[PDB]
Amino acid sequence: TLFEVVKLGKSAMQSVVDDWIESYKQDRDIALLDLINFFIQCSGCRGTVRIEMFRNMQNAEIIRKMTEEFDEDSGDYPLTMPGPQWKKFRSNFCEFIGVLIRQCQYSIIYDEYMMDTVISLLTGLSDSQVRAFRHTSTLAAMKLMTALVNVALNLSIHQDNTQRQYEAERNKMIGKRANERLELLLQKRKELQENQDEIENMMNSIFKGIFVHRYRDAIAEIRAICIEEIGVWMKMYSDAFLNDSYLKYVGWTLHDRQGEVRLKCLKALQSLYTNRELFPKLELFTNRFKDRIVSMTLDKEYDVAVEAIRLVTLILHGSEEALSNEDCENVYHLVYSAHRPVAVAAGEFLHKKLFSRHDPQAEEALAKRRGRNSPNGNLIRMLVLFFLESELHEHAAYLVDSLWESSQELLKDWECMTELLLEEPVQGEEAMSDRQESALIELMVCTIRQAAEAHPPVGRGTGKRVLTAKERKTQIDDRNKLTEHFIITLPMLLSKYSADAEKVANLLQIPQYFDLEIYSTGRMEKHLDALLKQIKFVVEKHVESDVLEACSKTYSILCSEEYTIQNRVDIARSQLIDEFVDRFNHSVEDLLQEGEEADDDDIYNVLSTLKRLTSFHNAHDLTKWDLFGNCYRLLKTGIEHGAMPEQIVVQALQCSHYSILWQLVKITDGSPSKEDLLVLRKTVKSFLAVCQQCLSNVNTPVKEQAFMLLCDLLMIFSHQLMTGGREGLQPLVFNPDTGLQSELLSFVMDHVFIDQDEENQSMEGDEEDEANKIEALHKRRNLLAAFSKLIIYDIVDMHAAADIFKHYMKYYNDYGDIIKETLSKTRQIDKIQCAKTLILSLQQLFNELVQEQGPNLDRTSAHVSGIKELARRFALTFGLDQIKTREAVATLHKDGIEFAFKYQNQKGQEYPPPNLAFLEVLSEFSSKLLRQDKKTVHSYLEKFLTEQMMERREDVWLPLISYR
Amino acid sequence: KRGPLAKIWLAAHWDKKLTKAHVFECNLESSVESIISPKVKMALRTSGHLLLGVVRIYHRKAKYLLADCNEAFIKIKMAFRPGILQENDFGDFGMDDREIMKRKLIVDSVKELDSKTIRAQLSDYSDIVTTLDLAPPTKKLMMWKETGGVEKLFSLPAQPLWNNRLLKLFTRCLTKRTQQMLHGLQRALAKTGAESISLLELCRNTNRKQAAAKFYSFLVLKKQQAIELTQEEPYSDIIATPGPRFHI
Repeated sequence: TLFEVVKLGKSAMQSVVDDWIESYKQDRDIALLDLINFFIQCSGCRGTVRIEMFRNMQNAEIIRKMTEEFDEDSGDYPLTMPGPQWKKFRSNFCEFIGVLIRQCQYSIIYDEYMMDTVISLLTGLSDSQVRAFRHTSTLAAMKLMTALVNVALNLSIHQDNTQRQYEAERNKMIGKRANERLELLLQKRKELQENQDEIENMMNSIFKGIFVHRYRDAIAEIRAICIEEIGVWMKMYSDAFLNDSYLKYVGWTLHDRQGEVRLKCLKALQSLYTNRELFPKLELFTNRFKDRIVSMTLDKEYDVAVEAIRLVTLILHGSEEALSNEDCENVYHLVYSAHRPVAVAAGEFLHKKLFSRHDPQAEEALAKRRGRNSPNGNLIRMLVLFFLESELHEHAAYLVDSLWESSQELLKDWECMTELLLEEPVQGEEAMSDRQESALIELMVCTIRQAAEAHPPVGRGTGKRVLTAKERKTQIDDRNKLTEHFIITLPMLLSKYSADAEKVANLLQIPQYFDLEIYSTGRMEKHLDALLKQIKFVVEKHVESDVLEACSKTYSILCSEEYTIQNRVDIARSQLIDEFVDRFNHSVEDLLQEGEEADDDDIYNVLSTLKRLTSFHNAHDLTKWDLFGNCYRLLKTGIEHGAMPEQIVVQALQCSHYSILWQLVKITDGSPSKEDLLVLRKTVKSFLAVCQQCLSNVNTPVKEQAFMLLCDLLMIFSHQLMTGGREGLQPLVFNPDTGLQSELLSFVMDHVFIDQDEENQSMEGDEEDEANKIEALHKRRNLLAAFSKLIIYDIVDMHAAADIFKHYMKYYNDYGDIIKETLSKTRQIDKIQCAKTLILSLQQLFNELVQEQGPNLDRTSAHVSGIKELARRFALTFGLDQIKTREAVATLHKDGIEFAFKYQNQKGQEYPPPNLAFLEVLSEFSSKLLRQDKKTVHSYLEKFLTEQMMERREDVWLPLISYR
Repeated sequence: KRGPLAKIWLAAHWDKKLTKAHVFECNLESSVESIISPKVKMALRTSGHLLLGVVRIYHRKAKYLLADCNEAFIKIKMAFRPGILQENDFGDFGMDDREIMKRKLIVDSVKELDSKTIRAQLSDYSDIVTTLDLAPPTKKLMMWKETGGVEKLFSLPAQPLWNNRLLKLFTRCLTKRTQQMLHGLQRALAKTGAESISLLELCRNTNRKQAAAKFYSFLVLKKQQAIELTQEEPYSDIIATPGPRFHI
């Protein structure tokens, strides 16, 4: 029971190896029988070899008999059964072969007895048609010959030692005992020579009998295992295996059609590089198969791509010859891979390759920094140039993430490119180009944001991140050093780049990652205030919405009341908003009157000031300066006149909404009054009238903004306002208007559910520019999402959302996610009414079909097929999933039956029902999901039918037949 | 180790692990003495050790209270009025200690591919090749992708809400040899019956050692008051006659 002893938890593998050695010394036949029985029961054959049947009759008929006597209960074999107990079985099996053959290498392995039978049986079973026998025999003989390779290595070392001692004696001819030692060494050398010849004989026998047959085998895993292990051997025994005689098989196997075999080929090739260099035949094969290696860089499997990139890195360690510049740019594009390990491997290769200004990839004192503020400048320089040439990305986020861990020491040396950006270093280089300036600033944005937060961006995200102590302490002192460095650098950074809008927008994302109590410890609030005045100059010099958003977000980050500086920053915030209030009042009180003219200058001043006010009012409570009077006067004169720019109205509407929501903030504070409550409700009602007028206004972005503002107003006054333990907010609650609901539905249908260019309510996007179709599609998805969010929270009538549910196939790619989620949520809110509106959606589509085609309805057309497919996916959306499972199905069936006989035919004939093809739609909802309620639904169905309708069975009433 | 009396065990026996925290307030002395007064199975020496513990801790409270009074003394007294070869051995002579010494089994009709498939693999291998999964070039592609999804988009406002407080408002809407000699004399008397036993007669045919043993035997029998021995002149044979405890 050596199979069971090795399998079922062997305490010491060398112990049973020595037991087999002792039994072999006792009697060769019984130990050979035990080893053969072990191998056969390792093959999955439950037959047991006996003494006479092993001794007398040959191995091929043994193989035939055990094929007949396999005695299976399943097709599985011990190399593929689930895991644990069998995994450690396989490991024990391999270790038993290795230790058993390697331990006998001194005296037992030259008896010329066991290996003949073992080789014959294993070769025959590797030529056997049974996959189990082939796999098990290949593994057994494969570990056998691996052990024989180790024995050959030991014999070669012994030959080297005895040759050295023979030459050492041949130096010294003095001594008769020395001559006797020389003759003993010669006899030992001859014994080792004949032992080596025998080992070579069994080596060649096993090789030409097994490996040549089984690397052409139809099983991928046998070839993969063979190639991986042959690379292991050629890594460890390069004396005889490092030649083309074994590399021809590797070259032939590199073109395998299976990913795992090629993975093992790349592992073998890396084993030729790891960890020793250099060999000429290795570089010859590298230059021979550079094209195949770069082919595997773009393989389907991510693992094969990673191994190919690592082999390329190994070649760069060893050769620097075979790789071409186009291959280099291919890997530079692989830096932008979606899969993070591939990108990180490519970035590590890039760091190894293109960074040799003063680092020779060698020892220090000239490699990291030469004690000056200059050596690392050129590394920064081809970072900038690489970002310039990499036109596959406007941002170096993926590039920096790939180059993060490989260049950790280089990416924290922010002071170096800081002097190479602002203060004109002593290197005598050219002027820092504006495109290069923006590229370097984008690189800094990426590097410091990855310095603060360590999570990779979206697509590279994992969510299974754990922070070690080293990680968190590196994060903290990294935060400290960036804080103290950049509170110094940002003042003259802004002073150099005040007028550059995009550079300011990029630079003001870092202060989200600044520990503000360090200012209290560092006493650098004065530099904070200098940067506040500098960004005040930017704000008063820039009118861009994006930079105002960035500034407002930066202020909100530094408006952290948990830090002492909140008063000091609130000084500057109040000062700047007070300036903007004064400027807004001065400009508005002259713009609202007609006068002369109003010209473009006053329009520009009003628009810029209101942009700034709206932007800084989004993130900050500024209702102490009640400018809703000016904004509402501007909105009402926009209503009355209508001849003035769009953006001013957009800014006024958004600023008024911001004021309203900031007032809404300070009523849930536990102190609600009533006079200001009614005042706020009246202002909200006026804002609702203005928003309805703007929705009726001809301008379509104004229509969308009015729609989303109305969405915000309705969710503010939604039914879930009463959830959070509120009592006095009940007067504030305002119900939707049915005409307003119809206007909203009409707007949504005219401006959302469009997938063609015929409507012309969606901007073109044909040219692959910043004005692509994707922006319009995502904006329409956002508007539909806001509308559905109003729908699902008991605010607006969801019979209007039935018309949204009906568009699930015409807009599957565009809005199928939104329609499916809305249907699921409305099912979770009220499944009965959800099913009623679902069958209403089907009725609406069917009535559109009635309008388009008439009462014949074209029952075999694509429209009916699409409606029936929609019915199928709706029926599988139901079932036993929520409460009132079949009651909703019964209600849907009753509604469908009512609709199928809703209209009666005037001519030809009275009993044929119009809208009969809806029974085909309902037949998908009947199917076989239910069984007991089918009788009740049929009883409801037969109320509208007659016996004359029962008896007729033709093409017109085929929907009725299919439903019944 | 464990117990309300464990601290007293430490005080009695270890006394080093005690700290000021236990000394000040851990137990009331008057409480623990009345705890220990009526206890059953109390061995004498363990009671002595518990007395050690209580005496030690009581005196330690007295020392610490004395201390407390001392820093009280310091705090009450304050007030504020604005108004070469020197030392060695003679050589190393003092220091010179010296050193000393149908079938369902798997049957494969073909097990090896022909050379035609091998040559086709060598000539063409473009059927198992892809190109790349390019990352999106622009930042707006990220802020649409990570907002891409109805599980997120239905739980976030259409407009970005830069204040988390506004996000709270949004989510608010989410739901024995002496006897031998005696008997030997009993038969020795009955042979003659002359009530006079001769010492020399018994040792007529014996050596010195057994004669001395017999003499000491007569001595010890006289000691047990069982027999009366008479001898008058300084040197004669001893006459033994039955005494009170002769046992006949």
